[PDB]
Amino acid sequence: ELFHNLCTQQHREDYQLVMVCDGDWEHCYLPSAFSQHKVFVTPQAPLEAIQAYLAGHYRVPKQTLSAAAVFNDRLCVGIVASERAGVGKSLYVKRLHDKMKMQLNVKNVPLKTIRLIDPQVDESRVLGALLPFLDAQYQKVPVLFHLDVTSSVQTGIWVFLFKLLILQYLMDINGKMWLRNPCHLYIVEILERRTVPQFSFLDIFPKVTCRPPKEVIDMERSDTEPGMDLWEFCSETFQRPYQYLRRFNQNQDLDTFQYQEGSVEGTPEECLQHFLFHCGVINPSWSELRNFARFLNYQLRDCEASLFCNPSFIGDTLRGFKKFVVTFMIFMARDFATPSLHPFSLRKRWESEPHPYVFFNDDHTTMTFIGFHLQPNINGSVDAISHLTGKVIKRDVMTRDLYQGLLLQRVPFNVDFDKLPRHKKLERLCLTLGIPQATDPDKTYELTTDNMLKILAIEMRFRCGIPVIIMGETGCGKTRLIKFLSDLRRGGTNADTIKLVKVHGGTTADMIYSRVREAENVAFANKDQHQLDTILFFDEANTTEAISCIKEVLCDHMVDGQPLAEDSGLHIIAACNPYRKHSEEMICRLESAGLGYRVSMEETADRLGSIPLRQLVYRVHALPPSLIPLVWDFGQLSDVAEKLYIQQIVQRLVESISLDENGTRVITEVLCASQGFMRKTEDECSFVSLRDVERCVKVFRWFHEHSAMLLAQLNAFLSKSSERDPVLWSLMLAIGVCYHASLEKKDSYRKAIARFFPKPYDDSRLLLDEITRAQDLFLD
Ligand SMILES: Nc1ncnc2c1ncn2[C@@H]1O[C@H](COP(=O)(O)OP(=O)(O)OP(=O)(O)O)[C@@H](O)[C@H]1O
Ligand SMILES: [Mg+2]
Repeated sequence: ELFHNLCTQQHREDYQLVMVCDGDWEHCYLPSAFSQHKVFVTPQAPLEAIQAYLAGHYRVPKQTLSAAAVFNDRLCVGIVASERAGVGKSLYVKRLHDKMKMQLNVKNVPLKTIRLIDPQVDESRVLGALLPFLDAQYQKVPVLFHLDVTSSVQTGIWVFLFKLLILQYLMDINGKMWLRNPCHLYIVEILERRTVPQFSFLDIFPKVTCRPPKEVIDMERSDTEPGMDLWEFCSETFQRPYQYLRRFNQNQDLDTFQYQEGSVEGTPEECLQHFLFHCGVINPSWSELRNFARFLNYQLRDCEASLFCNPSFIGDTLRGFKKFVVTFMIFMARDFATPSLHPFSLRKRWESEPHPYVFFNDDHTTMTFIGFHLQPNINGSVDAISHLTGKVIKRDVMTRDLYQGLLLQRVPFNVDFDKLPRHKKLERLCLTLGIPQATDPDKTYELTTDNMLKILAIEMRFRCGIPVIIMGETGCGKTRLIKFLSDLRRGGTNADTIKLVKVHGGTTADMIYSRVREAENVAFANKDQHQLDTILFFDEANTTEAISCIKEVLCDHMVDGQPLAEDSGLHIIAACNPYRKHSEEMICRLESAGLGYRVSMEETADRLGSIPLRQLVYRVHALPPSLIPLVWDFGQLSDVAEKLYIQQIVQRLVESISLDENGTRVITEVLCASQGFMRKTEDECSFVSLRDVERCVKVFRWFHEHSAMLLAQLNAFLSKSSERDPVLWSLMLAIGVCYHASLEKKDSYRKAIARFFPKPYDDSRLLLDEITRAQDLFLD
């Protein structure tokens, strides 16, 4: 309407106007109105021409003091891209900032970092973050803007980059406006979202492609295809493992070798070759390789500080100790470095692999051996065997001379932590962790070898600096283990050494940032007062898209672009729920419930790509690909452990209400049978946890409390239509509420459960009868 009206009025009679539409949607209003005007010579340019055009426009003149000076050829815009995660995009921007601080002679060169976490790009948040810089001091001073477009972003990215980088502008509801100044550099950190034409939109831009180690060796210098950073290669993390490995592979004697601080040897290429050979991953990222290096460095450092490697002090009975240490630790790293996950490419199990751990205790005089035993063979060599089955885990980890020597040193080989007493377990565990006192915080937490190994894994990751991301079902033991460890390290002190955040779909980035900053203050306080490390724990973190913020906290070690303060003692753990899909029968039952769903699986926008989330047992969003190599399974809750927790709950009830042992037995057996049946019945129940047993016990307790009145009213009601144990009766009604009602195959459940009930109540019919009578009484 307005176009036609203006054309009727005194206007530009040579106006140049263009409209552009998506052919699939072209049937709509504005393309329809001008269909006659449809232009059939669609303008196009080859990618190289657009590249040269934008590169010319981005090029900052030499006279202009610009952050661009560091970038390729004074381009005030750059894209840093990777086909996968953790290959040096943020590192590249860091080094760019540093080089800018070196070159530009400026007292301060601001870095602004912006995280785009929302699936649909929020340009108003970007504008809000940039507006502080509208001040004039910045208009003639270099500033670097780093915009990280996390994996969480799915839509709005190309439009946003077009407007900001090309149109040089952003604008909001109120009317305040951002102008992209050429004196400032813009770098976009993005993962190449390859799925679409012969060229990706990002290619139009000055791009840096950061490459992984294997691509760095194979393909290779340039600033648009960086290799191994020299500060990292010259860092202790790479150099100690590199020097040790360099000697190891050549079969040199390490009996004398000791890494001298600040030393640097070899070349980036040889270091990468050795790391990739031993790493265990075929095409690792740089993060996986640093985690490998960081682990091997920490443990080799502790070995160097130990007495078994001190100036001899033991003669030569320990010849080959460092050779053994390097071999074993390269094997041990397999658990910490290697991924455990391989639309639903995200799954594996904990019991699938051994966890042979060796630790150097903070006393620098003892070692801890867990998860494996040493067995001598006829060939004079010593092998690593599974402590459970005795099967060989790794052959020739050491020679028999070193085994006998280490025995003479009282090193605790072949220890069976499952047969040890409680306090001996606590002593070994605390010594390994570096705790002086075996202050047992929970006698019901069973310190089995597996749980101790889990604790020690979390500990090593805390020590070296590998992020801790654990995957497990609800009630598999994560929160109790973390609590146990926090309490053990606390040692009775009155301190808040652990903060637990229960993450939900509504957990926003600002909530995570605030929680982390609060935990950081709390940790500074705790370390000052009590000298205790602090844990922050995110449970159900994948449940939110703000999980990308959690990635920043775990991997990037930052908070909304601001860095985390080391010297805090704050450790972060994240627990992610698993990625499972409901069975097809179960999805049928769900789609058939009532009038069915309001939206079909096709029309949904709530999905994990191909999968609607309602078809997932857990509403979980996709993991940032950087966290994928780090997630390790906590393990499934064993039948023995389930029964033990049920027994603990029923006994807690016994003390609360003074039941007998017969009722305890029956309640335990019926709760176990109920959980078993619901687990087997994958067509009606996909989710089973101990929270359901707590709920059923709560209901049982409620029925037991009221049982006097309910049984009186029941006898009266039934007399109107002219004996019972309160415990078995309340159990039956609790079972009714928790399991029997939601079910469709109620009869099979009652048949299974009845067998555990004492006579004469061991009948499915009596069970249904009592449930019916109680329902009637409640209607009456
Ligand atoms: N030469 C190297 N190149 C890249 N990363 C390296 C190198 N040497 C060590 N690293 C480690 O790899 C990690 C790379 O993290 P970085 O912030 O670059 O990841 P990223 O490129 O942001 O990936 P994503 O955005 O997917 O997390 C750093 O923590 C760094 O310590
Ligand atoms: Mg990054």
